[PDB]
Amino acid sequence: NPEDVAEHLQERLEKARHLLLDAGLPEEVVRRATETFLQALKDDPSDRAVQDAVELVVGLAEAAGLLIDAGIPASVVLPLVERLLLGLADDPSDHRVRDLAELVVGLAEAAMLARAVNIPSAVYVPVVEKVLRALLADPENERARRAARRVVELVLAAARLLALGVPPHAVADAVSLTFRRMLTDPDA
Amino acid sequence: NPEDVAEHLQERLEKARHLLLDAGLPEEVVRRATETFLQALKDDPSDRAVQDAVELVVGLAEAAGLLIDAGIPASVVLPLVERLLLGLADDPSDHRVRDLAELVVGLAEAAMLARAVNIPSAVYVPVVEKVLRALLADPENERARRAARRVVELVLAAARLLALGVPPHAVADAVSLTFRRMLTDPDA
Amino acid sequence: NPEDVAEHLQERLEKARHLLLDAGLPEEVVRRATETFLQALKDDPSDRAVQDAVELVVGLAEAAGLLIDAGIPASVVLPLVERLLLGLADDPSDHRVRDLAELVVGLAEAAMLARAVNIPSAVYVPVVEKVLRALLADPENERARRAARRVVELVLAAARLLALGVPPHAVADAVSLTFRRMLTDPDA
Amino acid sequence: NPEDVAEHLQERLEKARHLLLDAGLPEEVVRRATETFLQALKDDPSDRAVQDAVELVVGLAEAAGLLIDAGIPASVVLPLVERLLLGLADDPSDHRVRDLAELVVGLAEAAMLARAVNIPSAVYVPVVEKVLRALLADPENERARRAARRVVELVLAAARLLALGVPPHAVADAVSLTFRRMLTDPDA
Amino acid sequence: NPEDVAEHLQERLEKARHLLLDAGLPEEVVRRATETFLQALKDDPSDRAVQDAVELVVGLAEAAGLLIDAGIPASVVLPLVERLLLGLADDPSDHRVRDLAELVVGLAEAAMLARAVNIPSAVYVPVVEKVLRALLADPENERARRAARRVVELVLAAARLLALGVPPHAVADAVSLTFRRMLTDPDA
Amino acid sequence: NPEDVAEHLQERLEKARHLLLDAGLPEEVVRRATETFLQALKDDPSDRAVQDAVELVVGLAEAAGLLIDAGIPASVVLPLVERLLLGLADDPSDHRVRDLAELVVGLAEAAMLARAVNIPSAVYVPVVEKVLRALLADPENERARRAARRVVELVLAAARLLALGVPPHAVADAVSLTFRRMLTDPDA
Ligand SMILES: [Zn+2]
Ligand SMILES: [Zn+2]
Ligand SMILES: [Zn+2]
Ligand SMILES: [Zn+2]
Ligand SMILES: [Zn+2]
Ligand SMILES: [Zn+2]
Ligand SMILES: [Zn+2]
Ligand SMILES: [Zn+2]
Ligand SMILES: [Zn+2]
Ligand SMILES: [Zn+2]
Ligand SMILES: [Zn+2]
Ligand SMILES: [Zn+2]
Repeated sequence: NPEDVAEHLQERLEKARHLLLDAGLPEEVVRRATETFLQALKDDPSDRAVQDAVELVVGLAEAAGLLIDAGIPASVVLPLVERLLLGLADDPSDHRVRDLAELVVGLAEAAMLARAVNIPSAVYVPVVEKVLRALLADPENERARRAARRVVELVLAAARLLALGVPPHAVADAVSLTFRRMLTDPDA
Repeated sequence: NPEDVAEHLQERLEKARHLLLDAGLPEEVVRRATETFLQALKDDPSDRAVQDAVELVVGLAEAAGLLIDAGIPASVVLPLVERLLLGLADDPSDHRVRDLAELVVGLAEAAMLARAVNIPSAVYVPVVEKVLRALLADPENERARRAARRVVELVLAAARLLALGVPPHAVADAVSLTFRRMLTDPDA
Repeated sequence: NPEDVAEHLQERLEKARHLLLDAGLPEEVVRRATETFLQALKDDPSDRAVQDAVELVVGLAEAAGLLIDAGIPASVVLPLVERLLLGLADDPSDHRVRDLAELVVGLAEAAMLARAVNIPSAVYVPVVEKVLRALLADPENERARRAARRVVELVLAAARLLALGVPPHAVADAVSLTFRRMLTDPDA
Repeated sequence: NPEDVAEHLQERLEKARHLLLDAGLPEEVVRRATETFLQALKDDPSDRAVQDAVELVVGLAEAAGLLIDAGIPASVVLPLVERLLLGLADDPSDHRVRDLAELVVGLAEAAMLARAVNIPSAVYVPVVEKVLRALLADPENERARRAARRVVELVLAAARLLALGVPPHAVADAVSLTFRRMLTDPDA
Repeated sequence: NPEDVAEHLQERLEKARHLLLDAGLPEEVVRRATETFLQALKDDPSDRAVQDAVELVVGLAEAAGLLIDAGIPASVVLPLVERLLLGLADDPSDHRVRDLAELVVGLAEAAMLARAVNIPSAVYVPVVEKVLRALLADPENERARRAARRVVELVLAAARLLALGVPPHAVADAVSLTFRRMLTDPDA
Repeated sequence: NPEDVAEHLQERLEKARHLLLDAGLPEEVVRRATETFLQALKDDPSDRAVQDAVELVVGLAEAAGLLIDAGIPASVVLPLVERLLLGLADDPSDHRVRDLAELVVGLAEAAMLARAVNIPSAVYVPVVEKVLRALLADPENERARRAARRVVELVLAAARLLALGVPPHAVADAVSLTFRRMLTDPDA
């Protein structure tokens, strides 16, 4: 129910504020964004756009911590998460900002799944770092968005290869070669 | 349960709309097809044909994005996906249309798996482009369907070679040679 | 778990029925065999012989399509698959019938892998055609079974040569010479 | 309601005292912490920090038992839980102590979920043992906290792989390889 | 209120006597235990130990019926419940006896919840049978108590995996694998 | 993981039993060896010697079939495989028996690769027949072991010549001459 989802999203928003504060974001930005989203939920709980924006905010709060723990420096994750949070707070129905937020959440999920499929950190951390740096440079750059989507597709293809019956070692070797090639060649 | 599957398919159908809207398809066609399928699910949730058609529609929605990201131009993917969507909307139990939709989804999956196997893009993108152009020319052409099925079988054979113990580099070399020959000669 | 494997096998059996109908088998034979196997699974899910027979049936359903797409005429594949399906349906624990079914599945897998190894179709399709014709002539002929097993071993030896470090072109040339000689001389 | 939550937390605190006594902690420490927290709840039921501290105390009481049952020796779990209990009792609003308690509760949950995922005990018990030993050595060590968070993320990624459609056996194999590498190298 | 709890426990004790008589326990033992507990409640209603013992007795009365219906033979449940009832009647404040009674009640609840999460009976009934046989052999055996606690934790981890978003089929498959391994290997 | 390897080796041992029964070995010997090895795996899964012996047994099970298909009579292969199986079953850590089993598996692999290299059967079958007859005569004869190792090295040198760039026909001619010389003179 829209009111029930609103209450659950307020709880998850408090948790997201805690996670963002622990990650390293400034207190003022987190406070402003969380207050704006909480007020938006309180005034119109039935609003779908606010609910989707809050879901994306919680996803980003988790993703920032996952990406910082993975190895990507906090000098490229924190500014990107700050800009995404501000953009979501301003216009909760700005399509490009939501697309970028889901791109970052998918990148964090792919980075956490590449470890599970036993891909070394030294081959996949550089690629995610490059993609995040390119996204931080110009948010509207289509090539960086394509690269992020291709990294997610590579991790999903590794999962599909595992499902097909290939031993985990062969899958890890092949996808590590693919990541090494993607480090230099864009269309690889 | 048929009603539970209907609800899950409604959610996946909404997600498939966005992705189709994101890909570049016209808004009117996507709206028409999605509304028709949602109404079909709502009236008769237990209908198996509608459920299979919705599954194929979601698969095509993901496949269009994967194929466009791979490198195949949107001038050959979008018309084909539009035709398949319209055919599925009209008759959700037209066997040839479902076969073609499954062929396109399998081609997208094969193109995504060829990257994980570390096959260069310049040798497999032309082959998928040619196959999709032949399919767009005449949907009932048996040679194009056979070529698509053979591409999928080649990717699966590369996976089987990886499982047999061949190093990934040798597998990539052999399958790249096979793709190069398939570019020129049909039965290659 | 035997019941879980049984349920998965019913799903794969429906898929196998679809594939066999697509291949060109008569509807009546496919319906009879599939209903018999489904009933056998439902009555005694824990039965190992029924599960093995259903696995062989799914393998044969895939193998028929692979062999028809490869180039072998449907006048030698469809009768053989029909006879194997009927034999499996009658006695799911007839050792010779299961051996022949695994021989056909292995022949299809070898034909699929010879393309990845980059062996031309014109050298390996005639040999598989001859082996399948000999098998269709007399199922109990030991020479035809030996020839099928030797074709599978030749493709596996090509994979082993690829693994040893021989370049793919040299492997293709040597195994093509071997296939050319196997066309004429039996112990080649 | 704050008073209702206070009553429920008093009941759970009695249960947690029983669990801690059964685990092997000294009677005096458990008694001291429990009476301090009960008095804090009684004087100011509406206090949020006391409620969060009591929730963490109950979580730790269950976590100690789960970790001891899993195989981790009581010589590394009991001192850590004792220190965490004393720290929570002293300052119920010390951010680092709550973070460490949440890390230990998450480690216990990950250890209990790795068994359900069907991960062998000999590959994950050593890693949790090493992480807990590092945490007991220096509580403020960031590397140990990062390692605990990475173990939790690995278990969650295994769950995500199960949700994607990979068979449980392949998931177990891949995540077991990841655990084996994490045993030796820190960023694995 | 202690007197109100005493009255409610007298009613539940009559119900528990009915359930124990239905299960198959001898009339004399049930009569003796119920009369002793009823007299203890009547003389000192405010006594906490008697109330806890009566609660455990009602739990055991339900647990015996649940375990017998589950499939575990009455030759291993009835002697264990008889010994537990006699021990509770003799000293209602014997810590080990209450711990064993709670272990049996938790085992019954785990066996009841394993069916809800769709785990086949043939994989979990043998494990509970083995645990109960080991407990009947030597009540003070720590390995059997650890095994019972681990079975309860496995069912709770299955519930947590359901809560995380894994489909019920994958959860059932993974926990069934875990149960099959627990059948042989004690630390599985 | 040792338990995972034990389970995989149990499955491969069942497959090896099937292959050995198909080859022509007596049922009693195959059953005895297989049950002994299965029990050894079950009691101590972590044992390395048992795992190596099971791997050698599977290799021998495949090698017997390959050698019989190649043309070598079953009167010299089946007794040798029987003796090797019994020796491995008795002491799974007897160095000489493992060396002889590895020699036979290598001879089968060399005979399989000599066909791919396109060496006629009439020049290499007699040499393998003579080597296997000498090995069956006296297992500890060093000359027969040296001859088997030299056959394997000749096939590997043919593969190396193919890798160097020599045309396959010249390689086949040179190695056929070498095999003809080896037929008569021992150090040829
Ligand atoms: Zn709610
Ligand atoms: Zn549902
Ligand atoms: Zn979008
Ligand atoms: Zn299942
Ligand atoms: Zn079809
Ligand atoms: Zn209440
Ligand atoms: Zn914190
Ligand atoms: Zn009352
Ligand atoms: Zn009754
Ligand atoms: Zn206790
Ligand atoms: Zn495994
Ligand atoms: Zn057989």
